[PDB]
Amino acid sequence: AYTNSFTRGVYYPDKVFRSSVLHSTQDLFLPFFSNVTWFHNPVLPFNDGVYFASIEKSNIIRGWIFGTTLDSKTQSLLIVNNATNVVIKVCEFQFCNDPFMESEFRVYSSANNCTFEYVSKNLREFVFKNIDGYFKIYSKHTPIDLPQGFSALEPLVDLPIGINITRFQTLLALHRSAYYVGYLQPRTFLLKYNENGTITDAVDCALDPLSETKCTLKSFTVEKGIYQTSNFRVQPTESIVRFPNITNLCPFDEVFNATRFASVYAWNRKRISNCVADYSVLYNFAPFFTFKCYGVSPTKLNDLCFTNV
Amino acid sequence: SFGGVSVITPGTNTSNQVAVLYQGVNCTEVPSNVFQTRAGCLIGAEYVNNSYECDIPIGAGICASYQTQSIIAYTMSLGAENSVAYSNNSIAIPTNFTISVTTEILPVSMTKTSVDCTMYICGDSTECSNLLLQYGSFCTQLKRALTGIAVEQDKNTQEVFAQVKQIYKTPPIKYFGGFNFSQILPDPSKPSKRSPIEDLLFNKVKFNGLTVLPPLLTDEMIAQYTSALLAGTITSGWTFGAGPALQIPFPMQMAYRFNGIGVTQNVLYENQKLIANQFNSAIGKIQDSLSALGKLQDVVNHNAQALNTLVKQLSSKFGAISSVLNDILSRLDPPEAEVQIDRLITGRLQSLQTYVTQQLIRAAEIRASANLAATKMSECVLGQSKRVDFCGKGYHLMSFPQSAPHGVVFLHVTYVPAQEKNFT
Amino acid sequence: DCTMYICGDSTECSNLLLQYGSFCTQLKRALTGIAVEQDKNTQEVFAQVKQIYKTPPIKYFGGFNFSQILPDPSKPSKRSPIEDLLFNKVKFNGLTVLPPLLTDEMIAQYTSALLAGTITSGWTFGAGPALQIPFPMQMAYRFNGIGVTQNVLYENQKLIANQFNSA
Amino acid sequence: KMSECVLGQSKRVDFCGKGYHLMSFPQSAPHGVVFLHVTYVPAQEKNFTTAPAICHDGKAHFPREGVFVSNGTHWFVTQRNFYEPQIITTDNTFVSGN
Amino acid sequence: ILSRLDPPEAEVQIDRLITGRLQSLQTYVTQQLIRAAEIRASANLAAT
Amino acid sequence: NFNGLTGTGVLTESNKKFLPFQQFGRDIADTTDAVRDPQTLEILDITPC
Ligand SMILES: *[C@@H]1O[C@H](CO)[C@@H](O[C@@H]2O[C@H](CO)[C@@H](O)[C@H](O)[C@H]2NC(C)=O)[C@H](O)[C@H]1NC(C)=O
Ligand SMILES: *[C@@H]1O[C@H](CO)[C@@H](O[C@@H]2O[C@H](CO)[C@@H](O)[C@H](O)[C@H]2NC(C)=O)[C@H](O)[C@H]1NC(C)=O
Ligand SMILES: *[C@@H]1O[C@H](CO)[C@@H](O[C@@H]2O[C@H](CO)[C@@H](O)[C@H](O)[C@H]2NC(C)=O)[C@H](O)[C@H]1NC(C)=O
Ligand SMILES: *[C@@H]1O[C@H](CO)[C@@H](O[C@@H]2O[C@H](CO)[C@@H](O)[C@H](O)[C@H]2NC(C)=O)[C@H](O)[C@H]1NC(C)=O
Ligand SMILES: *[C@@H]1O[C@H](CO)[C@@H](O[C@@H]2O[C@H](CO)[C@@H](O)[C@H](O)[C@H]2NC(C)=O)[C@H](O)[C@H]1NC(C)=O
Ligand SMILES: *[C@@H]1O[C@H](CO)[C@@H](O[C@@H]2O[C@H](CO)[C@@H](O)[C@H](O)[C@H]2NC(C)=O)[C@H](O)[C@H]1NC(C)=O
Ligand SMILES: *[C@@H]1O[C@H](CO)[C@@H](O[C@@H]2O[C@H](CO)[C@@H](O)[C@H](O)[C@H]2NC(C)=O)[C@H](O)[C@H]1NC(C)=O
Ligand SMILES: *[C@@H]1O[C@H](CO)[C@@H](O[C@@H]2O[C@H](CO)[C@@H](O)[C@H](O)[C@H]2NC(C)=O)[C@H](O)[C@H]1NC(C)=O
Ligand SMILES: *[C@@H]1O[C@H](CO)[C@@H](O[C@@H]2O[C@H](CO)[C@@H](O)[C@H](O)[C@H]2NC(C)=O)[C@H](O)[C@H]1NC(C)=O
Ligand SMILES: *[C@@H]1O[C@H](CO)[C@@H](O)[C@H](O)[C@H]1NC(C)=O
Ligand SMILES: *[C@@H]1O[C@H](CO)[C@@H](O)[C@H](O)[C@H]1NC(C)=O
Ligand SMILES: *[C@@H]1O[C@H](CO)[C@@H](O)[C@H](O)[C@H]1NC(C)=O
Ligand SMILES: *[C@@H]1O[C@H](CO)[C@@H](O)[C@H](O)[C@H]1NC(C)=O
Ligand SMILES: *[C@@H]1O[C@H](CO)[C@@H](O)[C@H](O)[C@H]1NC(C)=O
Ligand SMILES: *[C@@H]1O[C@H](CO)[C@@H](O)[C@H](O)[C@H]1NC(C)=O
Ligand SMILES: *[C@@H]1O[C@H](CO)[C@@H](O)[C@H](O)[C@H]1NC(C)=O
Ligand SMILES: *[C@@H]1O[C@H](CO)[C@@H](O)[C@H](O)[C@H]1NC(C)=O
Repeated sequence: AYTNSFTRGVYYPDKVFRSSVLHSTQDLFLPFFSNVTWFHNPVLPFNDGVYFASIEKSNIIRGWIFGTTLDSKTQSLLIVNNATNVVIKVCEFQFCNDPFMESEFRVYSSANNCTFEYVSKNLREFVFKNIDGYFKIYSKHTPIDLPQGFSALEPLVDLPIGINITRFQTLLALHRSAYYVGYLQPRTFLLKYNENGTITDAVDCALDPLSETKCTLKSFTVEKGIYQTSNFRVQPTESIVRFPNITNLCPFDEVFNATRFASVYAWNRKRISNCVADYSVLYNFAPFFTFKCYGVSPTKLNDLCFTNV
Repeated sequence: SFGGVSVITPGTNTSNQVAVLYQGVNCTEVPSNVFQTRAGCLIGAEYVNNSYECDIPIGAGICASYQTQSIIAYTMSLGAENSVAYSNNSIAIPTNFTISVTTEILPVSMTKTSVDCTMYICGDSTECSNLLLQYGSFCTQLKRALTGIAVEQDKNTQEVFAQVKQIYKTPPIKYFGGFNFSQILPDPSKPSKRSPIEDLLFNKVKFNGLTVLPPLLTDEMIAQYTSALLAGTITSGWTFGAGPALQIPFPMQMAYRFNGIGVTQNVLYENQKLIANQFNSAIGKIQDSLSALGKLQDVVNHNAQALNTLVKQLSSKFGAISSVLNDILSRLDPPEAEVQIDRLITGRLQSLQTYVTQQLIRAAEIRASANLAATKMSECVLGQSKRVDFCGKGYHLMSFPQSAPHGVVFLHVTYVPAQEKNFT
Repeated sequence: DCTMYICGDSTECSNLLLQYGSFCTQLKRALTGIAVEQDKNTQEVFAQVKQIYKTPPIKYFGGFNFSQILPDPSKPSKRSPIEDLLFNKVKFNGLTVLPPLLTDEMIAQYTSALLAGTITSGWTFGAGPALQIPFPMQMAYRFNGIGVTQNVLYENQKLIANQFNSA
Repeated sequence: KMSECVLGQSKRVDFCGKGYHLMSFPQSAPHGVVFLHVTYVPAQEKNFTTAPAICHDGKAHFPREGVFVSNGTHWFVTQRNFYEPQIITTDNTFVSGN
Repeated sequence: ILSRLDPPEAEVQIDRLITGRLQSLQTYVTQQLIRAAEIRASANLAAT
Repeated sequence: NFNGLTGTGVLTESNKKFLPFQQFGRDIADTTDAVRDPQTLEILDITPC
């Protein structure tokens, strides 16, 4: 299934307090009214950040797995949260292909070379991104298909890990005795701050022509008139490189076909001039035992120009 | 193909519908309602065959309006048609008249600003301050250019209001042949001393060197000039502007003023009650129209936007590695820091010089307006003019000044004929 | 279009250009401010009427022949013979020209309304309702306004009309 | 101003000096012009009692030009710009209304 | 400039073109503001 | 200097309320006008001389 977001995935772009100031910011957000996949599991791509919402009073989501290979022989991130608190950890793991008395934690079976440790209905939103080796998490837990409203998310962690991520999975608590996945794109918003310094509203500056007018004017109320907001630029397609033909193919055809060659001690010497050239007959000749080219590569013998051959 | 893109909106307080004009783009190369105009392709509005008054101007005779729950395009109408029943022995002569009162608003002065060049460019930095010595006398030019136009701003307000030698007062018995002037005369029970109408006019409207200087004349001082002009024209007519103020009763002043436009004086004296009733209602309508002033708000907004832009140019690199002078020099190499700081100085100096050039160009516009306002003060308030349309629409009788925050508002009283009949 | 002039659609230059701040916003505001006043300047010179006045089908007037300044339906855009003579004597990278709001036809409508108003009602329509008066009598009032008596017009009506028509 | 103050007489207030414009004479100055403005200024006013019209034979009489003044015991017609009284006659006035 | 220079060397040459072309375009617009005041003054005389 | 924030001005008790992750505030036009003391966790305004 797929659903329609409304105004979700807006987080505080940075520190810096602020008052009544319609501030304009450019960053990685979840676009407003976007197409978010729905899951009720398989390895998903990363590509640039992730939006992750969910709904449920109990706690079905039992951590995430991130990284490039999601396997051993290389380090990865693992985030779990038991009934105590969140545990960030970065080791080399060996993950079960299906990870999940009251005994638990059958997720991995190896934790080598740990480079980071840490210990300590309802809507639980997260924003994940990974920039310059920093893995950021924003979150907020607000009590009540998702509803409709606006709520800005605050920083949770600051993790100087260094980890690369291209794919991730999720972890669920099974029965033995619902979540969303969006992605972030570079967009521009106009953010409205209240006197307490919180974000109360936003405008997506890449949606309906009216929003582009609001963003250019730095307002949420536009007065009647006509406004120049942007520009139209037709784009070119295809790249055609035209050129001459040949004519004086400058006949290699005899120096490689001379019926009477010359003994080595008195070797012949033919100098090409400003004529046509086409080495495609040499490289593609088909019959050859040794062909080694030292100055330039054998294929770039046409993308160059020399004086005396 | 390239071109601008404009957004046509009825206002967010009316609807959220919108139409888009692609300027000089053919309607086959854009990627419902598509309308081709000589100004480009209009999409999202329907074109009708009727003709309305222009609301939102599109161009080349085409306008848009929000009338026919949607958005439409149309060729604006210039006005209603009227054929005049001309013949060679027919005349139309009025049998009645109305008194009309209209307003006119003019900016007189603007905000006096100065910028300290050293705090803008360097900002408490000794390495930069010494480098300013290698550019010569640029700051000398900057201070004189802004000061030379700041002095004129006080001159502009003296020439409009200080056109009377004495401070005239009205008698306590505020009652003039039946005319009620209490909305234009000072009301002894208000902030400072404004008329009830001036209260609408005033109620409706240290960073890093960027300093704002106060005007020489305060708003209380301008109110006192305008109340003296009002007292003179009601008690003394137009005599105080050519010598000593000479008293004459007001009913007799109005009779002279009718004579000056071609109306005999008996027409006033036998209808005195009607003209006083019409005047008193016409003045009372002014407060409804005020409760307009865009000619004054534009001056404040244009200068505020220039001051904000000047500050924002302090975050440009202008081809340096950092915008902060305490950064470059600290982490780099002095020989290189000097060249990069000189790039910041040059870029910021060019911004500041652009600011000054635009203030001189804008100062000429305010002076041109203030010269017109001074001319109207003498020719509309201190006398009766025959210049067509110069002192309001209709046959000029009289004018009363009102003060505004950075300008002056004239109340023009004109005579307009009505109810014509046919004669041979 | 600031970017198209300075860089000309090149991503390396246009990204470096961003380092100079907002000069390209100032350029647009300056040009917009003077491009809007061009229609305001024209609007305030010609739109001095509320009604569009038309002349009568007959055209005796009094001897005067204003046919050289009044519209001619047989000419392009219904201009006068003199307005036609006047219009008979007098693309790239990021540069465009905006059309005026008032077309030439609309300007001809303003001038024909002023011309139809004054020939039939004199100056009365600029102070109120248009009041007709015979043209010959309008000229006699105009002489009075300069200190000449009225009989000088009425006894020389053909002479004044002949001098006007020839001039 | 050269056209309107020197080549003619203006009624524009304060355009050709202070007072009632009579005439002006130009003088040449380096890079400029100097105007010598000749004006009419009234002086030495007296106060009088006035009335808009006079009744005679049950009819209202209005002045053709001027104002009615009273010196305390008798009424006269004067011109408005210079005190010069004349007797009120039927050639000085016109009749309109009752 | 983008074909016979490495990126650290081409940036310097692009800034020279931006500065020159920006200066010329900014001069163009200033001169139009100065002429625009004159046509407006003429239009006010024509309206009068 | 507040752990990197370099400036000049008069420090006074503020009446703003930061969020429990924010160090300093800026005004409109993006200039720092308040900071939080790292040790005492109090917000101070930074008016100019
Ligand atoms: C030397 O000459 C021979 C024959 O004259 C060339 O052989 C030709 O090779 C091309 C490519 O395979 C064939 O399509 C032709 O049919 C061949 N010629 C004949 C007559 O069959 C050979 O290419 C020449 N040497 C070089 C270096 O070009
Ligand atoms: C004023 O115009 C009217 C027409 O509108 C003139 O009446 C015409 O007079 C001529 C003779 O001069 C007759 O031949 C026509 O038959 C009349 N027309 C009508 C409809 O009766 C009138 O003569 C004009 N006045 C002057 C002084 O020229
Ligand atoms: C001239 O016109 C005015 C209206 O503009 C007439 O005055 C109005 O007359 C009506 C009818 O008697 C009254 O109900 C209104 O109250 C009057 N208005 C005012 C402001 O007094 C006036 O009667 C007309 N004069 C003539 C001679 O017809
Ligand atoms: C002149 O008009 C003013 C209003 O602009 C009149 O003042 C009003 O008078 C009535 C009757 O006393 C009161 O109910 C209002 O409250 C008054 N308004 C204000 C603002 O005080 C005034 O009476 C008029 N003067 C004459 C002589 O008629
Ligand atoms: C004076 O008389 C003329 C006719 O000579 C009147 O003209 C009328 O104008 C209206 C439009 O306003 C037309 O619909 C009528 O057909 C005209 N009538 C005639 C008989 O042609 C004109 O209205 C009169 N003026 C006044 C002030 O009453
Ligand atoms: C108005 O006057 C003009 C002349 O100034 C008349 O037009 C010309 O008339 C002569 C004959 O007298 C012709 O030979 C010309 O060809 C005419 N010119 C044009 C352009 O047509 C005109 O006929 C007069 N109008 C009326 C109604 O009498
Ligand atoms: C005309 O009479 C008025 C009084 O009705 C004179 O004004 C008075 O002038 C004296 C002397 O300057 C003052 O002391 C009084 O206060 C004035 N009275 C008022 C009510 O203002 C005026 O001076 C007389 N004009 C002439 C030429 O004598
Ligand atoms: C007002 O002026 C008149 C006229 O000068 C004075 O009245 C007298 O009028 C008779 C003729 O009816 C003359 O013979 C007298 O010489 C006049 N007397 C004077 C003193 O001029 C009248 O006195 C004047 N009134 C006042 C109050 O001065
Ligand atoms: C940093 O350390 C200081 C002590 O050096 C802490 O100051 C304490 O603050 C609490 C209130 O928050 C007071 O009740 C204590 O009495 C203070 N201690 C002293 C010795 O003055 C300060 O809270 C610490 N900051 C943080 C963020 O933990
Ligand atoms: C999201 O896009 C997919 C195609 O990538 C489409 O099948 C799906 O219907 C879309 N979802 C919505 C809510 O439009
Ligand atoms: C919670 O999980 C962490 C990580 O596995 C572990 O170190 C910690 O002991 C757990 N707490 C309890 C009470 O089991
Ligand atoms: C990581 O662990 C492997 C053994 O699994 C070891 O050989 C290697 O030295 C470790 N790397 C570091 C940086 O400790
Ligand atoms: C992440 O992968 C990119 C290649 O996609 C590589 O160039 C980069 O060095 C990696 N980052 C880290 C921190 O290993
Ligand atoms: C938060 O803002 C509300 C208004 O939205 C205000 O009433 C309240 O006092 C603020 N809270 C604080 C702690 O300043
Ligand atoms: C603007 O909105 C207000 C309510 O906020 C309303 O009273 C007013 O009529 C609206 N104006 C228009 C033109 O719709
Ligand atoms: C757009 O192009 C078509 C041909 O493809 C042409 O017929 C039409 O006139 C063009 N429109 C304009 C406004 O030039
Ligand atoms: C407008 O009228 C023309 C004829 O003059 C007609 O062809 C056209 O269809 C009409 N337009 C509409 C929208 O009805």
